[PDB]
Amino acid sequence: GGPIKIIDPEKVSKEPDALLEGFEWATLDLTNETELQELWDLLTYHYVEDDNAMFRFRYSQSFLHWALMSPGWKKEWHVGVRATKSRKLVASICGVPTEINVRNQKLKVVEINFLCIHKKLRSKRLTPVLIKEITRRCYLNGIYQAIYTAGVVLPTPVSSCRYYHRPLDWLKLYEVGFSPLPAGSTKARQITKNHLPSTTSTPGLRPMEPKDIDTVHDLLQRYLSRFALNQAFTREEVDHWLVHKPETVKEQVVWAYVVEDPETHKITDFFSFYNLESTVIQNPKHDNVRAAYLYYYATETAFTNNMKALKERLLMLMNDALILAKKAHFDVFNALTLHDNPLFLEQLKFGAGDGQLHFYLYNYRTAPVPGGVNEKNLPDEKRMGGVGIVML
Ligand SMILES: CCCCCCCCCCCCCC(=O)SCCNC(=O)CCNC(=O)[C@H](O)C(C)(C)COP(=O)(O)OP(=O)(O)OC[C@H]1O[C@@H](n2cnc3c(N)ncnc32)[C@H](O)[C@@H]1OP(=O)(O)O
Ligand SMILES: Cc1ncccc1COc1c(Cl)cc(-c2ccnc(N3CCNCC3)c2)cc1Cl
Repeated sequence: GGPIKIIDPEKVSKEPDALLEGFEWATLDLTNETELQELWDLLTYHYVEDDNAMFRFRYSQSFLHWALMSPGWKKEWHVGVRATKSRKLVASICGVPTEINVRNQKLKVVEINFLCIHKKLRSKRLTPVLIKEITRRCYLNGIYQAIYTAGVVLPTPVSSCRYYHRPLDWLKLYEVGFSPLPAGSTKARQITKNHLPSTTSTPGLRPMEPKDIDTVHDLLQRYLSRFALNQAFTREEVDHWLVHKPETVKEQVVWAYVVEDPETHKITDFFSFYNLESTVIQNPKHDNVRAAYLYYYATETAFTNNMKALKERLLMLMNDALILAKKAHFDVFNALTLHDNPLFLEQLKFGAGDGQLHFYLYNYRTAPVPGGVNEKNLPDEKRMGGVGIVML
């Protein structure tokens, strides 16, 4: 396990490659609100859909601000293509820097995201061109490896994880065609199945505060060390990725909650989730699915390696996260089979999803890592330990 090739810094081109006639390269400045608007305009109509063209991801402008201007960010890695005459933004590809651990080798990488071509420009082989240009921009800045996820199979996947969905407002989900009504059942019976308590159960549960950063940083790092592939968080990354700033962010995107032990007052667990809507492409009575996605978490209980005790602790914590998300008006709680999630998905009534996320490394070779599923693509507790990075 190691890099595939060494990039010769002396030979990185200062000029980008040629584009389709009528189009030109443009760095995006997402500090300019009109440019953030442009990116949002493009993703809102042209980003990731299911196969039935029912749903499209609808990242908010707030989410994009948050996802793309994280610690160590560079505008140079926010790449646009525009039409030369009208100036219209027609494609994008983006990165932000982070460090990852790949089987206890630490690597400086770009996370690549928000690859997007306007529907009218599809099937013209612009993707490889986008990919080559961001690669060039990264090489110039001293970064030679990447990580990304996609829902399509490409060469040499590192892992593969299945999406799971816990209805919070079952009837909303049923009405937009997201959740089916099985079959021998009724609306009343699905609502009953999905009922949650009105209050949380874990003692000392409260929202995270800025004062919690150093302890959450420590516990998260220890927790994530238990996975072959994981994100190697810095303290700035804990602040950015976990601690909502209501002063400065009007439309909250991240929620995080800690458990302050009632006896010792040390934080013993935490969990977090983020706000990511999908647009309901063509439905009478609703227009959006308001999803919360489980993000990072950690529990002291993990380090006993009592798998029994770990499941019990995660059942309570995750049910609390469901309750908190319902309380914040989310329709669905979404999670993948990564981390230790196969311990709690099926019992907390998450339904298996159609979507799958495939994980890839650029210019780094490593053995595959388990992604929390077996050969039937069902959660498996003996197939965890592999993926400990959640990309947005
Ligand atoms: C050191 C630093 C390096 C940094 C770079 C690391 C690599 C990063 C790589 C990317 C990380 C992205 C992470 C995310 O953001 S994943 C999300 C991607 N976005 C969407 O799904 C939004 C909706 N779709 C679109 O906007 C377009 O359909 C896209 C742009 C996806 C393809 O446009 P189009 O449909 O018009 O295709 P084409 O004719 O231009 O080109 C076809 C070629 O493109 C290859 N392809 C298709 N889909 C993907 C895909 N998701 N990852 C990598 N490659 C992909 C494809 O196999 C074919 O290759 P080949 O037939 O020649 O083999
Ligand atoms: C509810 C919904 N909203 C928008 C699109 C698709 C769906 C249905 O369930 C999913 C979900 Cl939630 C996600 C995906 C998916 C698959 C592969 N890549 C992605 N993206 C690229 C990586 N970031 C997440 C978006 C999404 C695919 C499906 Cl089928």
